[PDB]
Amino acid sequence: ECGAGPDLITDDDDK
Amino acid sequence: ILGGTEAEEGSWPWQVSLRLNNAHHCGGSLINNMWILTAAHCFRSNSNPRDWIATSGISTTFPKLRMRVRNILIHNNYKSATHENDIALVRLENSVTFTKDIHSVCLPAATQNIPPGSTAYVTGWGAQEYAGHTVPELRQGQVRIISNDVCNAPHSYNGAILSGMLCAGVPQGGVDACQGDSGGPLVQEDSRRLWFIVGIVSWGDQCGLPDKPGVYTRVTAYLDWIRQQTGIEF
Ligand SMILES: [Mg+2]
Repeated sequence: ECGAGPDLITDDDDK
Repeated sequence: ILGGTEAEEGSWPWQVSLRLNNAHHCGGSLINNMWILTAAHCFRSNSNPRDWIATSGISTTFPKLRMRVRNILIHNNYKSATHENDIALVRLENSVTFTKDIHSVCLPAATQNIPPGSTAYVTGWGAQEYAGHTVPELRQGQVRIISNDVCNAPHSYNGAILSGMLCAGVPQGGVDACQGDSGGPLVQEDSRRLWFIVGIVSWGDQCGLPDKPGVYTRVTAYLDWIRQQTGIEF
């Protein structure tokens, strides 16, 4: 019902 | 948005432009088919629902959908001088029929995992430099959460960041919300690829300065308020 979003990720590990 | 890129149509299905007297003024996010979550500051000069229109589409010049507004609710303890409780709700006249390209963001759980340093997206039609002009097409920026304690460093906000706020920016500076982005979302997704609104664009000292991250309303702090005003959980 909510929250479907883009083909993007919020990865935290990239330097 | 400073240091961002133009968003693709459909990327941010919850993002709306809130237009005051037929000009983009603020961002907001659909949290269900009749309610938009935004900033109280948006309404400091005009809180007349009849003077506001919400639009969907990446362009404020040629929006895809225009939506009449029925009511505007401001947090009863909004204090503009300290920016405390900068949160508002906009009720649409008509329920939106949701599609791939227009639908709601999820509200965070009270215990939502939002760790210091975690990446997030902020979106809006705000300026690309402090106090500059709005942009016609939606932009996006990837930032990191900056803990309140770090944000409150003496060379940063020195205690002005309160518990219902959060900060975000990038290590080198230069990526941030800016004037005209107020009310728009700061979002993170979970392991099931569900996107949650963790922050609402609020304020900052200029834009994109490394020692002065952008300041957001912390959505988790207002879940009860949102539920009381709208019925929505989550
Ligand atoms: Mg993430």
